[PDB]
Amino acid sequence: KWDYDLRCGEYTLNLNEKTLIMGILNGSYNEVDAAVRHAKEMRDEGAHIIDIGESTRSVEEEIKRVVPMIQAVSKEVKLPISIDTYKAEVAKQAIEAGAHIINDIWGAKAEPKIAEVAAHYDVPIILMHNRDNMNYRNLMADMIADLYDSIKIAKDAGVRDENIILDPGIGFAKTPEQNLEAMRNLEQLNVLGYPVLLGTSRKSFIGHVLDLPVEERLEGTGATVCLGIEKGCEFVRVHDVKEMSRMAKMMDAMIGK
Amino acid sequence: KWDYDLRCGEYTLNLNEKTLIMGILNGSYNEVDAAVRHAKEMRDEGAHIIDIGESTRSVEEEIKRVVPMIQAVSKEVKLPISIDTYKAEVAKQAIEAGAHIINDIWGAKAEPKIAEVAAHYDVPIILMHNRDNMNYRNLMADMIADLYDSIKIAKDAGVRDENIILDPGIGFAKTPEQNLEAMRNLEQLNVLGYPVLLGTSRKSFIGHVLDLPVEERLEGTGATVCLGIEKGCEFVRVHDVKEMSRMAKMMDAMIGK
Ligand SMILES: Nc1nnc(N)c2[nH]cnc12
Ligand SMILES: Nc1nnc(N)c2[nH]cnc12
Repeated sequence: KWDYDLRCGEYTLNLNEKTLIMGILNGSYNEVDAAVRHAKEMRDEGAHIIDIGESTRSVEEEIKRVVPMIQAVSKEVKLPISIDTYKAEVAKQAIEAGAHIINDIWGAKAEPKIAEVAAHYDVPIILMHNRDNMNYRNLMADMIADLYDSIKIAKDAGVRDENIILDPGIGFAKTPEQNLEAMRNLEQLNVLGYPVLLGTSRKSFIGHVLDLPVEERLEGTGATVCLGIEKGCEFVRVHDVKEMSRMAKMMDAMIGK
Repeated sequence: KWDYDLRCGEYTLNLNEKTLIMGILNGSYNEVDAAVRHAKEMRDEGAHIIDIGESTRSVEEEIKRVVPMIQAVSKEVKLPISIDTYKAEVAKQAIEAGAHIINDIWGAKAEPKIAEVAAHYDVPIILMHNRDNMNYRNLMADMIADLYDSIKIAKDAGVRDENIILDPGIGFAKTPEQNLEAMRNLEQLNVLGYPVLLGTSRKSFIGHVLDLPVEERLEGTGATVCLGIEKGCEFVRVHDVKEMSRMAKMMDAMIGK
């Protein structure tokens, strides 16, 4: 049991009742309208949070791209919005524009000032494992270490524990077998005592294992998400929200959550 | 590691390389032809064994229904065939007609003479947990006990250990929460030291949890099959073979098998 709640301005995410789903989102009128449509579609079929992200596969632009997105969806889909950036000034504008959770693929390493931004608005922050290189003495030990330096940065910045989520960053700075192997030892991040988000939606190593292009990776995302939840993580971040919402309630039922 | 092989007349199923998939099969010309088509389709998309079954949801008929089915598919799809009966004389005819594995939903309780039939042809037998009633002092303890009486019957009948597979019989003589709870403690059957088959394909308690009719239970079958494999079982028996074959290779990759 957690004994606290994920508070997010207007919204609250109890963390015991069920595994929380994060829907990935794919300033003119056409974009802001395919996005409100799509955010709506995700609220409709199980999502618990919308993640508005650059595709990762200039600063002034990110604001311009993303601020409009948030204004609309927050005003139109009543769910907490997470902003997927690693730039501070961007994140600044986004909560400022309406978004409630941060979500940083550089776990405060790339832009330390971001963490302060969190402390400041009291917004939960996701800290993802990542590194400019990828050679490890020992994978699991080494990523638990790294994550711990993120937390350190968060904390020295003023961020309360209760606002801290970790993510093993499956997909980044990782060989295909390395990804798999983190997958096998997900349980270990548990010992740091924070809620964990898993993010594995149609990543390349599913491709690698199954031999299958992005739009054929829905069953592999499946397997990751289950073996995820059964190693006890608190959110999954995914593209295919109808299907994952259902594998989640199933796992929940079975592992009894 | 197992140190033996599942030998099946002409075919051999190594049990370490991967989780083995069992495709469920759904004497005129039309039936024997929808069945060869469908058996073929399953060989094509991942199955490792075909299971030819009465739908369970007179003796002389079962032979007549099922003997033709086997003759054709064994002659046409080159894979080992399991016959899903609990009658002895039926099973008799089926291996006799060509089928290689037995598969008994009454774990030798309903018709003890069946076990002898196995000893006799040396065909691997699946023994499923089941009971004419369903009130337990203690579920897991009680089903491990029951299974143990099946094995006893098998052994006293001459059946070699290496031909013995167990199945927790999720779906039978079980309340919805009871099913779930067996699901959570699958690992326990492991201590009896035989290969386990899980059989949960679109069963009712997925319906119960997810609230969803048989043709909408593919993601829930998913969850069962993963949490299955991650609790270490050796086959899954399923309807939707494209999709499960893929969640299986994924799990395999991740748990490293
Ligand atoms: N691309 C991503 N952005 N934010 C996250 N939190 C992720 N986890 C796994 N992949 C990602
Ligand atoms: N209906 C079934 N027949 N044979 C099996 N082995 C099963 N396991 C779960 N359901 C079944």
